[PDB]
Amino acid sequence: PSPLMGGFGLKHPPPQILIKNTPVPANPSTTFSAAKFASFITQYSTGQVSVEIEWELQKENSKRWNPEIQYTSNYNKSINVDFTVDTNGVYSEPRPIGTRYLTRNL
Amino acid sequence: ADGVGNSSGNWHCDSTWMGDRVTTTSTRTWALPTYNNHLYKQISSQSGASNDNHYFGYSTPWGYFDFNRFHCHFSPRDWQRLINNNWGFRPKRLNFKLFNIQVKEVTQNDGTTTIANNLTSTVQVFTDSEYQLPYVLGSAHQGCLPPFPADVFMVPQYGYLTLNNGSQAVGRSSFYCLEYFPSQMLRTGNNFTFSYTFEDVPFHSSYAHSQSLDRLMNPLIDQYLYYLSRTNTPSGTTTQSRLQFSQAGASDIRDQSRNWLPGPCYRQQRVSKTSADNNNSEYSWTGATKYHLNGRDSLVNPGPAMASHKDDEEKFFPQSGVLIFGKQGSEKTNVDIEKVMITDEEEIRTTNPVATEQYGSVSTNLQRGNTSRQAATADVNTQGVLPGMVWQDRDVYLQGPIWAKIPHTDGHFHPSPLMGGFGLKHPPPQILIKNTPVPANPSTTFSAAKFASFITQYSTGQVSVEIEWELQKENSKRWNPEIQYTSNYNKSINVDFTVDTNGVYSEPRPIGTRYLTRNL
Amino acid sequence: HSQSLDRLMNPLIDQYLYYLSRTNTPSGTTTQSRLQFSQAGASDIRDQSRNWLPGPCYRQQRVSKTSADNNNSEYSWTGATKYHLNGRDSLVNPGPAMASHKDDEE
Repeated sequence: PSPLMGGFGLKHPPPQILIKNTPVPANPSTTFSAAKFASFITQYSTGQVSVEIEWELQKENSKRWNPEIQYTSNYNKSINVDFTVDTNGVYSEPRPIGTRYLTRNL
Repeated sequence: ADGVGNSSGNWHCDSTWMGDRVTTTSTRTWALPTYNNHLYKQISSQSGASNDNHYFGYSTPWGYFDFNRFHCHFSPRDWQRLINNNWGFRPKRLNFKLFNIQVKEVTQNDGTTTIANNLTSTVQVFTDSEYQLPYVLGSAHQGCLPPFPADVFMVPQYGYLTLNNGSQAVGRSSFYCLEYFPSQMLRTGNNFTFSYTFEDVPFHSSYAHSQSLDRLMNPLIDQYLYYLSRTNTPSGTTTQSRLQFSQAGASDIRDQSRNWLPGPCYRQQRVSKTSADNNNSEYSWTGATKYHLNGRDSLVNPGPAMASHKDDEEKFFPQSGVLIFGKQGSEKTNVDIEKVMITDEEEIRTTNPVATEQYGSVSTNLQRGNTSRQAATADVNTQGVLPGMVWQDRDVYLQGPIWAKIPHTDGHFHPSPLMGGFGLKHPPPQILIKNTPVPANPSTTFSAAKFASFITQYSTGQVSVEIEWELQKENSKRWNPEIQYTSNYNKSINVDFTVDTNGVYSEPRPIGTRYLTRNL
Repeated sequence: HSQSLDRLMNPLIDQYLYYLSRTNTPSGTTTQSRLQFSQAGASDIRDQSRNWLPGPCYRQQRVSKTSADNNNSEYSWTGATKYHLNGRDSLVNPGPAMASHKDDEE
């Protein structure tokens, strides 16, 4: 049960966190009406969210002699630096980065 | 308690099943306007009304919180879990909470409606735990907690009726000022709570009898008792009077001696769901079943618990003998039959007489031979309680009421509410809530006239009701499977007891509780 | 009691229960059978669904304190309310507790 899109299969994954604004009714009628409220004060919410994850690492213990392939930035000059913002302050991710750079014997 | 910006409560809407108990908790968002412009107004029936419709009373600026319906606490899945597995249930205790109270000030300048917070205004809340106010709960009134937890509801206005001689009052009529009660004042950040314990009440009969009251015998063995089976014998070419007696068995099972009688009856007119089958006349009142009190006729609705119909007559129902619930979007006046859902009380026909038929027959004269007088009988359209009588109460429904207050009277017989539910001498107290009037700008010169100008404002908040119910577990020993409530597997445009594409919650049909079976 | 058994409701709020209010509708220039249902409020307060019933009754003949208003006959026993026991009639006096008269009939 490893996900086909990639990742860790969890029988009990991190739970869904559901958030919504409590409806605030607008001005009601002075006469009682059994119809459910359909007029509300327009509102939204803003705030900060923090996620902290602890990860366990499996340290490489290779005994190969020659150097390995490593992910690296390209030294040549460029208009924009990779994984930074441009003159519009727009953050971009130039390429997908996997994890399989070190080598291990079968 | 929590000033401005600190929540005074949380959303608790759920149910916990633990053995012989189920605790249902519900939270709703309510809106409370200003009623009567902070005034108490004497109200009465309009001039020209009939004597039966005459009334006198008072309208108060207060509202009240009503949760006297099962849908306010049980989800449809909760109801199905309750009725398919339990032979009975009853309420045990409840907890009530008001929290997250916001007072909003409304202003209107040059055609613009502006709403702003009022952090210093209060709302007055008190519970009538001494039952000193007229108990208007238990009259099947609108304004309850909506069945769907996501719906926002308006708090109904409180009002009561007192003695009236026509549209006028009498000296015995009582007036009640709700500000003469101690109430708790709540700003934004204050919360209200109280706990109530239900008195001991019988378990609701959430079962249908698998035996009939007239079929309680052993069909294999004859009785040792005799009954008069014949009154004459062939004599010559004519007849001669001669009494004969037989022991009753299976072939003459109707003549068997019995120990019990069917419950009391108050006959109702029979109406058919097929329109053409009904009489082409206006008989909703002339043919109605009524009781006479102080010169005024009141409709008997639904009246004593009686079976809606006999075998293979499901299209027939008593004229005012069953609860009729409105479908979603149904109007108030003269809606068609397809706009309403008519309940059925056929599960109690084992012990209760059919509503539209007579209780039985009694003798009216004294038969005698040779002048001769033949024996005569009459239908018993109304039957009071007799010794040895057994009956079942009216069923409760998901949309139906839960309880009612037993009137404070010297005598009463079987104080189960006729609309269905639990009769309580001390029911859950009325919870009265109103916005504290905030005077507008006063005159710089003193005026003894009472204030008539106020700042327009309403309040909104959350209400929580938690009820603990005791369960009577089914202990049946029948072999074949039982009837259970179930959803229909076939495909449909909409799922039952859900929202539609407009997000409108609807309850497609009334659900009773009598699906399991128990022997008589 | 300062309340009547048929006036125990809230006159401001309609009931959610329905009652059969009409049994026919105008059809063409004649009438056609058609059942209709309404929710009871203050205007049709007599049709409201109720939980209780008035106490038991054993009807008595009505006599007036104004002599001329009474029938000119001897009806103290023929019109009397009686119970039959072992072949003898006994007067029911005062009998089950019932109101002497309705409004404005002292």
